[PDB]
Formats: sequence, structure tokens, C-alpha cells
Amino acid sequence: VNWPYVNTKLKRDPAVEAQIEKLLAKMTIEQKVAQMIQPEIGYLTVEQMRKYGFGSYLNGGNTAPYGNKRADQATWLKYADEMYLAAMDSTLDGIAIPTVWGTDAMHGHSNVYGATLFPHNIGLGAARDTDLIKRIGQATAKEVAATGIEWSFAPTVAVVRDDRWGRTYESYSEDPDLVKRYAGEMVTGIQGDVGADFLKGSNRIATAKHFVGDGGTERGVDRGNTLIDEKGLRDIHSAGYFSAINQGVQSVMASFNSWNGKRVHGDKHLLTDVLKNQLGFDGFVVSDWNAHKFVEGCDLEQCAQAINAGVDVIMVPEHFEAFYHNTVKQVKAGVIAESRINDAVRRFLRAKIRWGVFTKSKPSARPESQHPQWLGAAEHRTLAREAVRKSLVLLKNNESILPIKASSRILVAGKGANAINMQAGGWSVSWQGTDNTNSDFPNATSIFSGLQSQVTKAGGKITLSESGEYTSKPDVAIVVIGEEPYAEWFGDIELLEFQHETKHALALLKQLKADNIPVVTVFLSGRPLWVNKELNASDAFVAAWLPGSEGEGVADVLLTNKQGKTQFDFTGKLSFSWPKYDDQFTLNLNDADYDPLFAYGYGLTYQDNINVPVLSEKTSP
Ligand SMILES: [Ca+2]
Ligand code: NA
Repeated sequence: VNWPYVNTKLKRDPAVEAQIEKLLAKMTIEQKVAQMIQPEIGYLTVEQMRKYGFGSYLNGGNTAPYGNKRADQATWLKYADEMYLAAMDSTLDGIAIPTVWGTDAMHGHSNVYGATLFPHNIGLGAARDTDLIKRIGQATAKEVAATGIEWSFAPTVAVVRDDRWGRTYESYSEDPDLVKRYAGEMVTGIQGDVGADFLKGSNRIATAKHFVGDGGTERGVDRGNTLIDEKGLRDIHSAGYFSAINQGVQSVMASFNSWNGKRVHGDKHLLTDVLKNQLGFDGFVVSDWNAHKFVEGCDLEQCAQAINAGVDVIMVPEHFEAFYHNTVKQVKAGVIAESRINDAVRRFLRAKIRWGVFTKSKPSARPESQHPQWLGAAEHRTLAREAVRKSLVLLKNNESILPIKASSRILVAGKGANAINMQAGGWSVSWQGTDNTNSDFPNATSIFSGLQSQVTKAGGKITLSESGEYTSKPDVAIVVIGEEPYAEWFGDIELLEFQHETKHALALLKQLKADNIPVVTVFLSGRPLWVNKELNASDAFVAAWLPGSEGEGVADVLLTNKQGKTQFDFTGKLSFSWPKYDDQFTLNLNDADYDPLFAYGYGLTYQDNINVPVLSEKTSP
């Protein structure tokens, strides 16, 4: 199987390469290995950084620096300075190579309190807007820079084929063509375009995740087994990497899944022969969180096989010290070649040096560190609100009930009506999102709050009641319902029916319908789900995905302006096929037998006059 060479734009900088060779020539085995190890701040001390001079360290997201839950910019920058100076202290370890701080950036700088939260990828995919993606990358780079961090993990280029996976919402589309179109835009948004501005100023080092096939696991099991021939791995699951590598992405993260029974992190064919030799990726490979422990023969404290397979930087958040000493002994034992550690360090230094770790000042003194307002900037929330508007997909709008006159009397109901944690989903300040409350999102706007602001301005009347209680009978009920927030395997499911165990939202919808109140359903989810029953109980139904912090984007489209005219029409179109039956687990565009309820590319607008009939509510045995 032949893979195409896709590193066609980025040319090496001879000055940078000169510096790498001079450094390598004088470094000890110990110093080289230190560059390859990445501790996490929950476990790392400044003293350990001084002693070892690790090449990077991770903002894992579970705590702010110094243990704070929330921290001023000055506090982030103080922590960054301390680590930077400890690394530049050549005492103890014998060299002065600046370290860098890295962070995951799932939908903005989303581990961080106060960050703008953009819609998760599935909704961005619905938007079909490459320019939007690039601008989101640019905004994200600034918000990351505002915390003193040089390196962010984004884009996520999974191509998801089975929506049972709990990470489905992290994917732009089931369609590789769409992911390919997007991936390079996010990379250049973050890093800058190849050329004079490459990696300059507020631009960050980027990592494209995850290589490869994590969206193709059997039954959508998280970290499961991807059963597909190599041509399929190339043509379906690698499309995002073609454009990300072509745009010069500096880092690639290896994936937790297996391919035909073998863990990717231990697969030299994938991580070296395919990624580096055939595709031509010239940057560095980073592993995922303790992913090395799952490779055959490896454990938390040792994994020569992953290194030998082509991993260049090991994400070992807690066991880094023992991992360090073991790896050094393995190089000395000859079971990890010096040529291999040399190549790992070359690729990693290539990123740090070209970004400018030797030429820029300490973190707190850098120009991109002088703008605390970048974190959650008004301009970025305006961008996110645009993304929200464009992400919404109108599935049903019977008798053109939408858009609703802003001057009407409206009831807003449903568990998601005023719950920012549900609209944001997982990877939002916290991992699962379960414990988030509205106060964890300063300057965000709930869906109710957005509607209320516009209805009040238009002289209408609005009421919030999750359970649908009212005093004055409304002209219409907007009911906001959906999945609870989740991340990773917590979100893996076996059944496609929404709330199959309780049907709590359905009871609410039927209650309102029984009172002859017109119902507009706003559905929050990380994926299409089987919702025929809820659709039947709705006059209109909107797939809003996981819109993030800017909930007023929903009001912008659903409501008229004050004069009663349309302000924004729907523009979004499905990037994942919507199931007609509760057992349509792998429903994908181009499938031989393709029978979706609503196809890839479907999405109504106010210009349509289409009614959706009552649908079958039969479920499988
Ligand atoms: Ca699909
Ligand atoms: Na050092």
C-alpha cells in the first residue's frame, strides 16, 4: 500500500538546523533523553525541572498552577517564568535548553477558567466554513498565549464512523473530505501560514491528534480496535493528516486505539514507515496520556518499544522520573539506538527553536504575554457566536413555526434551558463537565439568557421553567433538552435511543403538546441520536450540537428581530448522517445501503416549506 508524500510546503530553515546539530553534538545521553520526557504540573516541581531540564511539561487541565482552581494571568506567567528559568539553569544537568509548556485545546483554551468556549467540532463541521475554522485557530492561539503557553493540541482530525463512540463530538464529520478541508485551516490558524509569519508572534506550536484510526474502532469503543485494511486507514482515517502535514503542523499525537489488534503507540509501521517515511512528516510525535503503558512489554515507568516505534516525546505525567532513568539505561544497554534518540531530539528541537525559544524573552516578558484580555476576549466571543449560528441544523420546521416573533409570549423549558454545562459539554473547564455550574463560565450566556435578552428588547414576555410550569399560557414553548456532558469512554453508548432508560424529556414534550402549545425543540448532543419519538412531539426541531459559551447564537437564528423580520437564517448542514432506526450504528455517506432519516448534507432553512410527517416509533427487540 502506497501512501502519498504530503509534506510539500514547509522547507527546513538552515539556521535552525545548524543550531540543532551544534546542540546535539555536545549533549549527553542524559540530556537528550530529558528532552523527550514530559511531566505534568500536578506532579512536577520546579526543583525537578532544575535537576533534569525536561524538554516540555504539560498543563493537564485538572489544576491551575500552584494548585489554584482559578488564577490571574500574573500567576500563570509567574509559574511559566519559574519553569523557564529552572530549565535555563545549567546547574545540576549541565545545559541550558529552554523548556515549553503544552496544553490540550479541544474547543478553545478549554481547560482554563475564563476561556472562550467555541462549539465542539461536530457543529463546526455542520457550519461548512473553512475561513471560520482558521479564525477560530487564530483566536485560540491568542487565548493560549495569554496563559504563557507555547504549545497547544489542535486540531482533532478523527473521522468518526460509529456514533456510539464517546468522542464523536470531537470530530468535524463522518466524511474524510470535510475533515481534509478543515484540518489545514486550523493548523495555519494556530501556527500561521507557511512563510514569513510561520510560528511568529502570538502563533503557537500545534499538535494534530490523533494518528490514527481512533474514529474507526469496532462498535465505537473508546481506545478500541480498528478493523480495516491499510487502504481504508489511508483513504478514510488519514485525510485530516494530509492537509495538516502539508500545512506544516509541528507535532502529531499518536492514538490510544489498536489497528487490527496492535496498539498504534507500539507500531513502527504506522509511526515511522507511514507517518515519517511515506507521508514525509518532518515534525515530532508526542504520545497520549500514559498511552505507553498499554504497549506489549511496557509499563508506566518504561517503554522502549514506543520510542523505537517512532514516538519522540513521551507524555508521562506522573511517572516521569523513573521513566527518565529507565530510558537512559536502555539507551546505554543498546536497546534504544542513539540514532533514534538523536532523531527524536532533532524533530522536537526543530519545533522549539523555529518557534523561538532561544530568541524570545522569558514568558512574562514576551509581547504575546502583555494582553490578558485575549483570554475570553469580546472579539472572540463574537466569533464564537457566529460559529454557533452557523452550526445549527434545522431538522424539522412544520408550518414554519420558526422563526418566532420576538414580541411573543414564550416559555423556555427543559433541563438544558439555563444550563451552560450542558451546552458546553465535556472538556470545558473540567473533564466530564458533570460538576460545572453556570458560575464556572464567567461571561458565557445560557440559551435562556440569550432568548430573554432579545425578547425583552422586542417587548415580548418570557418565562423560564425547566419542568414546563406556567402561569400565562405561552404562544410557543422552546424546549432545550439533550445529552449530559461527557468525555472519552464515559460517553460510549450501546443504544442509539435518546434517554432510552427514562424518556424524561419526551414526557415534558408530550405534556406541552397535550396542552396544545406549539413546541420548538433545541437538542444539545455530541452526535445524532435516534429521536423519532421526540421529533413527533415537536413542531420544530433543531440540532444545536454542543455550542459552547455563546448561547445567544441560538436566539439570533430562532427569533425574529424587533420588527418581526428574520435576522439570521439557518445555514448549517449535517456533517454526520441522522439515523431512522435505533440500530443504524454505522450509517455513513457513500454506504452501499444508505437509508438515513436525514442525509449527510441535509438542513432546512426558512426559505423551505417542507413538513416532516409523523415517524415510526418502533424500536428493535
Ligand atoms: Ca455516520
Ligand atoms: Na537545563
